[PDB]
Amino acid sequence: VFRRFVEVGRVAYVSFGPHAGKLVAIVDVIDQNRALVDGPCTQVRRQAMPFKCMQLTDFILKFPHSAHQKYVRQAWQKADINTKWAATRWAKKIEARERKAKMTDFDRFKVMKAKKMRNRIIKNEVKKLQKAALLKASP
Amino acid sequence: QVLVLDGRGHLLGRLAAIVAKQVLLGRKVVVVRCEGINISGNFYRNKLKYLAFLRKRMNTNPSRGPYHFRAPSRIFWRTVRGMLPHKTKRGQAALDRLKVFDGIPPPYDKKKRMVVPAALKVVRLKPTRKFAYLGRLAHEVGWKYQAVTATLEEKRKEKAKIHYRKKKQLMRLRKQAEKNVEKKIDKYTEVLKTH
Amino acid sequence: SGRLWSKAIFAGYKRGLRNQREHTALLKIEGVYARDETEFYLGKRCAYVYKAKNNTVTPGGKPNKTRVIWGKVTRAHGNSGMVRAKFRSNLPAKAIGHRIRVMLYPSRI
Amino acid sequence: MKTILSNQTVDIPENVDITLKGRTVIVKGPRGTLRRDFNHINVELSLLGKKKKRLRVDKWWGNRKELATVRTICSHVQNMIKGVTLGFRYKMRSVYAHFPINVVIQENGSLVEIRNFLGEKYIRRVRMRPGVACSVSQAQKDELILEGNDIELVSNSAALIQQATTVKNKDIRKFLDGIYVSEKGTVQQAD
RNA sequence: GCGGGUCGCGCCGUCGGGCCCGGGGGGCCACGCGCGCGUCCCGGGACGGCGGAGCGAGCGCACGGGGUCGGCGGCGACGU
RNA sequence: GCUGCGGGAUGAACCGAACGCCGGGUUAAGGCGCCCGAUGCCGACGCUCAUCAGACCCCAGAAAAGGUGUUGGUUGAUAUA
RNA sequence: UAGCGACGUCGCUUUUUGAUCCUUCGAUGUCGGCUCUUCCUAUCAUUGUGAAGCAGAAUUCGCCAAGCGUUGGAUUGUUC
RNA sequence: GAAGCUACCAUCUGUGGGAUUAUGACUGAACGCCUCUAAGUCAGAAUCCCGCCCAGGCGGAACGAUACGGCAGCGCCGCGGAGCCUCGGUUGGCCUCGGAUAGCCGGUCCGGGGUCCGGUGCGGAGUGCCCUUCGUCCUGGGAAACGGGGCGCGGCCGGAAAGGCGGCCGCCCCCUCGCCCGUCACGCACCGCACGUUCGUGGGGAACCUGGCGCUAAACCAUUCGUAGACGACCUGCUUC
Ligand SMILES: [Mg+2]
Ligand SMILES: [Mg+2]
Ligand SMILES: [Mg+2]
Ligand SMILES: [Mg+2]
Ligand SMILES: [Mg+2]
Ligand SMILES: [Mg+2]
Ligand SMILES: [Mg+2]
Ligand SMILES: [Mg+2]
Ligand SMILES: [Mg+2]
Ligand SMILES: [Mg+2]
Ligand SMILES: [Mg+2]
Ligand SMILES: [Mg+2]
Ligand SMILES: [Mg+2]
Ligand SMILES: [Mg+2]
Ligand SMILES: [Mg+2]
Repeated sequence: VFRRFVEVGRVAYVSFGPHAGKLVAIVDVIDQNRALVDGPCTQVRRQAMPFKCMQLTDFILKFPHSAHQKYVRQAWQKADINTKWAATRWAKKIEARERKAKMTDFDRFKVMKAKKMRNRIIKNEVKKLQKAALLKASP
Repeated sequence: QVLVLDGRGHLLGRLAAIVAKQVLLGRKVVVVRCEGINISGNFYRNKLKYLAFLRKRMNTNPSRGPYHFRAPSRIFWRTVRGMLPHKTKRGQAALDRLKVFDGIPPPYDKKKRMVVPAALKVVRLKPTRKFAYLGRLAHEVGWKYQAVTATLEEKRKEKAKIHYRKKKQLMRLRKQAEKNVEKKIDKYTEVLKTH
Repeated sequence: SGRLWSKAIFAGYKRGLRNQREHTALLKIEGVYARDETEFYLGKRCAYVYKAKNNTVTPGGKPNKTRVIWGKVTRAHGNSGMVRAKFRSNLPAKAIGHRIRVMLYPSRI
Repeated sequence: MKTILSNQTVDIPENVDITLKGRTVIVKGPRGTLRRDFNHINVELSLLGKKKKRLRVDKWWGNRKELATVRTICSHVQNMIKGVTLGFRYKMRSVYAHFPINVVIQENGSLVEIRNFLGEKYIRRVRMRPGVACSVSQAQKDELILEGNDIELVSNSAALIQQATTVKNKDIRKFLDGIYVSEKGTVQQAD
């Protein structure tokens, strides 16, 4: 319980606002509502964004208190947030939502025919497995 | 078509606002589990306001005049009456479209219940503020049917457990089928185009 | 085979608090719930389908009991994504809480 | 003023064990077990120490009344630990007037029956709580011992006794009679 | 020594004089070569008039042009 | 008075604004939980728990006084002697 | 400061009286009594309580509280 | 002075549960102590609500009888044909309880504990499934031993708060193109146009001809009665033993 919390040196997602879908990193908390965030390599500029505007993640960084953009970038490239962030399921969820937004009609036709084929095979296998379960439980 | 709404953990005014707005458009909405609709404030204040509402009555003839329902479904139906234009054949037709129930009826046992996030206690209220239960208020004043409704509610909860165990067993079986092989050829299309 | 029209619900007339203006009608169209979402539907054409016991019909094969007052989308309305529409004949006011088809022609796809 | 975290520290001895499935606290020791619910307060209850048993009661931002509330959890946890290690014993001397009071127990120490009650003929019956026992003390005149595990249950039973013995419709400065709480302590002493 | 006016020198400033006398890419609704009529300047540029000198003419068309037309196209009967 | 219209639920005097018949756009006074058109903005800051909460000039109710109920603020006084 | 409270001061009520004339002059029948129904509390008693200069009894001051009671008569046309 | 009305002028009866106000408390911080309170617990009354008692809603149940006669008339199942009225949608979702300072899933051990996952939820309503299938024929790859609809039969009741579809077993007239990938040729290609495709074998009302199974009444008036009555209304009798 309470595995995550804001911290000097924590990367955080941004859901709402003008920098949506862009990771920031908390430098210091100003007063209860807003934190001075910074982006070394995620194309977002050093500013102050609200906590309800951002979204907390799990990865931490070793930032000194109120360090430069240079030291933020060095700790970012030491921690390797980009490849390790691509290699998780959460970015795959966001990428799948973006691909559903970037579907087309021919892609939906292919998804629907593959959907029909997979659901027919799944229905036949569920029928076969419940038949085998009844045949196992009958003695 | 039909909008079967939960009442467990909702607020009276918020749920009445959303139901009274969505019933004028034509979507036939039914609020089920009306005894669990929470009301903000203190419970002594809520029963004091309801006692004042009972005190409001015509002195020359109490029958011809103010009617004061004690069942919580009819409390919510009066709450939606006081918001719809019920003296005209728009709000009158909307109240004809609206159905309300205490407990859960047997068709609504089978049909899936919706939950409105905009009317929830947790979303709208601070968690260190007091609250009340409309079924508790109704049992305290007038509505003598808590012991029957709670018994039938426990019965349908047992029915829901004995259905959910079978549903979870079938879900484990179909995920064993998905764990099995020779389905990935379509998954090469699907994972690229949003598995 | 298949529905080609989007679903919209006739909500009311253009009105203040006391008086109404029956020349412009309001449509709560499904899916749109935002000012930025009621942009694609600018220029669509609407149709209110109703019934009568006499016979004034389209040339679509056979005569039936179907009558339609035609019209089209004028502009947007509110932050909730409501659609104003001026029909060719004004609304019968029985259509409150009922459905008006929004067909996907002349818009800019 | 929206104060950042307040944490209360509880040491738990090796005689007893604590278990939490949430905000429910279950403390089991030598003298039975005792469990309570802290559902309506929303204060984090964490524990640490491999056979060291360090409980922490932590609350974030909150308000001033809620920073007042966070110490109440620590104090009731201390009360539950004392009740499960030692127990609670309330000794009530019957401060009696011209008419004495005949106190007996009926249902194995769960039904206190009071008689002669300042000359009032009405025999009085007080049913106690499930989890508290009653006795008449030895080597002492008209002392009533209430023994239990939960301080709220034992002290509510003592409050029911001292409010059932109440002078009515009189000057209660005169007629100083009733069963009042004389001593508050534990069952197992010297600890 | 502190103030008011003026004169003389230097430093600037996509400043102003179509800035000029003479030298070592872009834009301009800016044009009769023969030679000779006066003003200004250093054989050449501006102006009124004549020495050159607007020489030949409205031919067709598009007009973001004195408040739109199609030299655009469909569809239905004995009870609408 | 001699004066409609939009708000103030309802109104002679209030606030905008004055009236030939209409279409389009915009706005004032006012409002955007439902009646009842409009915040269904992933609105911002802080205060308030009221067993008689509070809710918009005229306007349809209230004082002197008191509160270790909470939130700021001023003047001071103690404390490793 | 149990109960009181001067000198001063802040409020509530229309159960008295006063002030105005806003409606009513082609009429709103003007006192009291009898009978009858409902409501309020600023509580006389009853139910549950707190405080006294409350020993008991009997009283006084307050709170939640209008559910139920709140007479028979001589006098006066009486309200009183 | 009978019957009947009537008298506190005769006689009988008038009934208990809950949440709580005032108040007194418990634990306990704020504020090392204290405290009835700030979150929580207790006792608590002619107050309040319900019980009991009255009339029962444009409120709903369960059950009986449902039209003889000599032609009749009327119900249930499955039928084909025509025609009048009324108004709305153009797939349906067959379901865990509960929390939000916490919760979901999988799983050895004795409903619980340990362990392993995922978690701005993907065992997700920013979702899942028959699904965008216009249809037919030939010819092949993958999947498929349940076949796939039922005028189908028989058993089980799943479910009682307002229930009618779903599941299993044994056969039946049959179907191995019930679905995705490829080849082939056609069906109105109605030549630019709308209300088109839907749960519809839509709701109820009056009749027309055919198959099977059946049904053979009850109110109201009249008359009588008094336990009732202004008139209506209410309770009653009517067999040939
Ligand atoms: Mg006394
Ligand atoms: Mg005049
Ligand atoms: Mg004038
Ligand atoms: Mg107005
Ligand atoms: Mg007003
Ligand atoms: Mg206009
Ligand atoms: Mg609106
Ligand atoms: Mg007034
Ligand atoms: Mg103050
Ligand atoms: Mg006057
Ligand atoms: Mg007068
Ligand atoms: Mg008269
Ligand atoms: Mg009169
Ligand atoms: Mg009374
Ligand atoms: Mg109290």
